[PDB]
Amino acid sequence: GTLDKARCLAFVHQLWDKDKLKMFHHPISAAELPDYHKVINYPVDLSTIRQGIESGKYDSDADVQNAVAQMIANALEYNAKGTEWHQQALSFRSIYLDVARQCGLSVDDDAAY
Amino acid sequence: GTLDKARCLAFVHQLWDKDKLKMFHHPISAAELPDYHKVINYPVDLSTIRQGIESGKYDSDADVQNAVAQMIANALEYNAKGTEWHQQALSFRSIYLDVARQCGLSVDDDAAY
Ligand SMILES: CCOC(=O)Nc1cc(-c2ccc(C)c(NS(C)(=O)=O)c2)nn2c(C)nnc12
Repeated sequence: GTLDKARCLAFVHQLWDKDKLKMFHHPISAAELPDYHKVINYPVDLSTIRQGIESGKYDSDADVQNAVAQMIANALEYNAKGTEWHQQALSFRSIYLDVARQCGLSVDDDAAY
Repeated sequence: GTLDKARCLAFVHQLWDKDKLKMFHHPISAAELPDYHKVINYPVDLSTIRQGIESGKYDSDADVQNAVAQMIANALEYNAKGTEWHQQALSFRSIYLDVARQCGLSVDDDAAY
């Protein structure tokens, strides 16, 4: 796999604009949610993903997609059913692979979160 | 957030016995599949997960379910659609939470792979 930085930044950018709560824009601090570190082993956010793309940290487009999946899974695990954070996370899970496709990324439909 | 070792081990054992191809029993070695580590960043197998439960490496029942999910995702990514290995992994993705429930574990259906 190759890292297509333009295609990967387009994908993050589309997700950033669809994030109406701005809940995925920045890393979660203990200051914000004191118990978050206790629940979530692999925190990740769209600013951190953009930096990972721009720096070449991700080896492939697939790794960027897996980072977005992880970010969405985190919010579904942490947040109770019915809260706006849980509901936007569910919406993201529903659309993120379509957004990836719409940016020209290859999606493994059977394997994808 | 408590690791329920008996129920997690029971869960791993049920998956072991349902693994007819034995494709999840042991770590994949480069000596058999030299490209495996190139494709798959997060290798995990039922023997490794059993050891992680036994040692208390996993912090929670959720972490054990996520390790099993990653094992299944690995097989769906690595094995081409149409192969018996890809097809068993499709089956496992569709039943692993059902098996977890049969072993008395709680599942997060919205979050789960
Ligand atoms: C019961 C409390 O639950 C939570 O507040 N959960 C979460 C909240 C945020 C979050 C961050 C930053 C902002 C600006 C906001 N926007 S707001 C306060 O208007 O909704 C939200 N992110 N987040 C992520 C990721 N995962 N869970 C959460």
